[PDB]
Amino acid sequence: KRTVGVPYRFHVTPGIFMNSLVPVADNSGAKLVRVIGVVGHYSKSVHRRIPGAGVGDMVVVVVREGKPELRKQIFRAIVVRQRRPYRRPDGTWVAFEDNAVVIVTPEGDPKGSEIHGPVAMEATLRWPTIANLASIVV
Amino acid sequence: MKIHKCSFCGADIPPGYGIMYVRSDGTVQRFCSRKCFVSAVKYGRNPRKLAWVRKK
Amino acid sequence: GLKINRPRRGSMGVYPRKRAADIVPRVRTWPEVNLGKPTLLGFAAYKAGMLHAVVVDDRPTSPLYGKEVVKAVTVLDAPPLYVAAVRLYTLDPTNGYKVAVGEAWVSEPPADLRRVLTLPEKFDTEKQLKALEEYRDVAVDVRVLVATQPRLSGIGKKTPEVLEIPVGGVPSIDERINFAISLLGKTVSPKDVFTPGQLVDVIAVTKGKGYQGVVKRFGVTILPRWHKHRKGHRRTGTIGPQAPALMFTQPRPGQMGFHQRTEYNKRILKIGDNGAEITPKSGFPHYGVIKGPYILLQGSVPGARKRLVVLRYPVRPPKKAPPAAEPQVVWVSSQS
RNA sequence: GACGGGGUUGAUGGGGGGGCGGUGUAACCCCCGAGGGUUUCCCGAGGGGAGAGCCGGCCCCUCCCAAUCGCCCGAGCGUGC
RNA sequence: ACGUCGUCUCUUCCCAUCCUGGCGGUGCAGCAGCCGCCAAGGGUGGGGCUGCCCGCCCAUUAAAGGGGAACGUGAGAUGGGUUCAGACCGUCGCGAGACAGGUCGGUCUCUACCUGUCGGGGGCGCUGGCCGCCUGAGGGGAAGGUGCCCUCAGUACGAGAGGAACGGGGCGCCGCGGCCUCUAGUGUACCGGUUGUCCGGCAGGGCACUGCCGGGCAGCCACGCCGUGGGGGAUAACCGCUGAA
RNA sequence: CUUAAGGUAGCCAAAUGCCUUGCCGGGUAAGUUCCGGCGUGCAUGAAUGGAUCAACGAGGUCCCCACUGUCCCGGCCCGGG
RNA sequence: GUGAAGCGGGGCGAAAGCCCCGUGGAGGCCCGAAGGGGUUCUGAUGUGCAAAUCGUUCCCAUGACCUGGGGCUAGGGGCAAA
Ligand SMILES: [Mg+2]
Ligand SMILES: [Mg+2]
Ligand SMILES: [Mg+2]
Ligand SMILES: [Mg+2]
Ligand SMILES: [Mg+2]
Ligand SMILES: [Mg+2]
Ligand SMILES: [Mg+2]
Ligand SMILES: [Mg+2]
Ligand SMILES: [Mg+2]
Ligand SMILES: [Mg+2]
Ligand SMILES: [Mg+2]
Ligand SMILES: [Mg+2]
Ligand SMILES: [Mg+2]
Ligand SMILES: [Mg+2]
Ligand SMILES: [Mg+2]
Ligand SMILES: [Mg+2]
Ligand SMILES: [Mg+2]
Ligand SMILES: [Mg+2]
Ligand SMILES: [Mg+2]
Ligand SMILES: [Mg+2]
Ligand SMILES: [Mg+2]
Ligand SMILES: [Mg+2]
Ligand SMILES: [Mg+2]
Ligand SMILES: [Mg+2]
Ligand SMILES: [Mg+2]
Ligand SMILES: [Mg+2]
Ligand SMILES: [Mg+2]
Ligand SMILES: [Mg+2]
Ligand SMILES: [Mg+2]
Ligand SMILES: [Mg+2]
Ligand SMILES: [Mg+2]
Ligand SMILES: [Zn+2]
Repeated sequence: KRTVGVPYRFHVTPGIFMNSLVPVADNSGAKLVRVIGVVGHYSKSVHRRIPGAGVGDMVVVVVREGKPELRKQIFRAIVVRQRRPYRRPDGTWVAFEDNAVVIVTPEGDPKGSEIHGPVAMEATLRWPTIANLASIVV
Repeated sequence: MKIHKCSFCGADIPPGYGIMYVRSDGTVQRFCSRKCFVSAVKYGRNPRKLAWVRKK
Repeated sequence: GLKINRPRRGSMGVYPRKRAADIVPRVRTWPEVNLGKPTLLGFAAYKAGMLHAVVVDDRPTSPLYGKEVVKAVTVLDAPPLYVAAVRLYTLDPTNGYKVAVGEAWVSEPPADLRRVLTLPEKFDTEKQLKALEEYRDVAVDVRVLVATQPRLSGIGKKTPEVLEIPVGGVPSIDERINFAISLLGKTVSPKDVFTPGQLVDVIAVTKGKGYQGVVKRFGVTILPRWHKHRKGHRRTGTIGPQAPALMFTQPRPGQMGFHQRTEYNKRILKIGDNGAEITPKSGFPHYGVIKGPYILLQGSVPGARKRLVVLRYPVRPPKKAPPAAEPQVVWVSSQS
């Protein structure tokens, strides 16, 4: 059975939303993607509210710039960096320079073989496969 | 209960204050206040050129 | 009905949202607790301000167990209470109403109490205790009338507050009545009522915000594409169908704020004795300084920065009991 | 409107002192200053040191000033079942 | 002379129930599915296309139910369509003209009298006046709703493939009620920088409607933090015990 | 037969195509609109002007980048009411 | 602001001819004040400032241009870039 992440997902302020343009942090071929959905129990919203995702969340993306074969296909990605500041459960406030996602399978397996740049711990702790490829964890 | 120093002004940051900022290359910085954070990042000021940093 | 489903804007459980009749909370429910000895079931203090403390998590199942977590805390300036009277209660046989059957007062009430009570020059406690004892067989509740001592707080005002606090902790009404009699004219410190680490309920009147619009009072949405709408945008479009007419569930502008609210299960972090250890070097903003005992609460409390807050034993406590040891507060933000 | 606190047995608002804080280093003084001219005791954007300066619809202390003088409301009685 | 479609905003009601609770049947092994019954407390969302309603589609989701309220709601909005006067096309007409065929443009008046609703005040009454503290007839409430992960367990079931449940632990999302310690926003209190001009220059200042730019206390505020439960009874659909006629 | 002749060059689901959200491509995750094609075109067509867009447009429409309080989702502030 | 015809110099050239720079100052030319007009917000107003206004955003702005005074055309008639 595949390695278990943490059973908890503390509240995070969402940084990316529907129709956001987010660069990719890996070498899977995609360069830029458009966010078109959020997956999981936290994805349900109310009237007029646009769903959002924070670090560690899984979203549905469409490849906009990248390899010609990969373009216009629908994938799943994990948010690993977020410009929107957010407060960890121990009261620590965090902010990154840039937004970024990692393209993964629906089960959480990364597409590319290497992740560029730093990765939020909440991404690493919820998805152990992402932890195995992240060189820097903050 | 580990006390960090501001990346801009050099002051000590008591727990529960300021933000920890991650640069795009993976370097982690801590800023005691929005004043230091906009000075270091948004405006790119030199801490040696500011009197209030030197006289801190 | 609606074109798109969504919950109603704001609660109707707080209808009517009128100004509270009293600036002091009037607690309706008091729990039945078994502490192995007689004790007051509550306490009253003044809200001083908020800080944040580094607290070591003590929940073994929590994902932050062992770690240090920053939590927002509320400081309550809690000078001791003065017991002035002991009131006995009984059940009315005709309807089952709880009715006061008499009371006994301390012989020499303090001079501050004369600012709110038309008292005689000298009470006679022995007759009143004697007359009270005839109702010992029909007594069902005993409460003490306490008066706050605001001169010992950071507010420094002189007019005190008076409220009944029941005696509990043991099932024996007879044993309860003796303990209440033993407190006449004495004082009760917060440590006598509570132990640090336990959960309490807080009841207080919230901060007044005056007359407010429907967008703030009920959380109704501003009209989308706001500039397009004639006659304003900080409003609901329609105020009802043709039938029924203007209902009581329609959001309207009115008083916001100054209401009595109750909040459950706030953990006591610390019950200190000297206020200098917790007061900031600048003083509490808009309050002052704490010189006597204080209570440290985890989280927020209703009311403004001088309101009198009532702490009681919880009525809806959680299933799993919180840990027996006192919580470890590593550091408070008012300290250096 | 109301509500709450104080009203001289008083710290209720102001003044003065202190605390904490915001900005960012005032005036004066000393050094440097690209280059020019009364050649070098002059002009000169500007830089450094010491000093910060200004300010607070916040907290403490202190009766120095003002919470005064005053103006009103208010039950009281009979009757029968 | 009752303002003509749709949409926005906001409130409530029905149940002929889409999910959430309970129960049964099955051509119900498990995973799933289909069918019926009780049940209206809560939920029922975000987008693309079209003026739409409707309908189709996209990625999610526990599910993304349907209806009534003067086809709820224009003295609340909007004005895309329809459905005035201008104009073009096709068709019809000798002609002026016509088309519920298409197309482009085309004034949305009113200081709220009464009632209602929401909040705020004054008086009288409460069997002489008053002060303080209580009770609780009744009234309001959704104050909560609902998901996910680990374990159970790769276990039960099964030829395999595949693949549960109860119970235990952890956390969210939506709603509600609070709060301002942190972070964010603002902050025409305040401090600094600087442009043009005027006050003879420096200093200090007026004006450029804070001249503009940067920071920013308090206060407010959310994008931040805190709280937000189980139980009892009688019951529905029904499942049983004893038990005669 | 025909009221004489029987729509040529062209152009099209057109501001002209009812059926019709026509059929095929492009564009979007998803396109009743739009663009390029196809044309026994209800009911296109030649000074009744056909085709035709260089320049010009307060003409009508579709798309891309930039930008943003349009919106997610509201908050604070200033002057006048 | 642009820079038509016309006019000078330079370079290349087998002659022809080509290229580059300058001068020149045309146009129902362009941007844009005054002036004229009247598009948007379907803004404000809508018992108005006003029985047609105001803000904002806009169009033209050397000409079929804007404007004063005087004059002519009159009702089944005038006048009409309609
Ligand atoms: Mg709220
Ligand atoms: Mg309008
Ligand atoms: Mg009418
Ligand atoms: Mg039924
Ligand atoms: Mg009608
Ligand atoms: Mg209607
Ligand atoms: Mg109307
Ligand atoms: Mg109406
Ligand atoms: Mg229209
Ligand atoms: Mg029409
Ligand atoms: Mg004809
Ligand atoms: Mg039209
Ligand atoms: Mg009105
Ligand atoms: Mg009125
Ligand atoms: Mg500013
Ligand atoms: Mg000067
Ligand atoms: Mg002047
Ligand atoms: Mg000015
Ligand atoms: Mg042909
Ligand atoms: Mg053509
Ligand atoms: Mg078309
Ligand atoms: Mg055709
Ligand atoms: Mg023809
Ligand atoms: Mg024609
Ligand atoms: Mg024809
Ligand atoms: Mg033609
Ligand atoms: Mg011109
Ligand atoms: Mg219009
Ligand atoms: Mg208008
Ligand atoms: Mg008006
Ligand atoms: Mg022009
Ligand atoms: Zn700093």
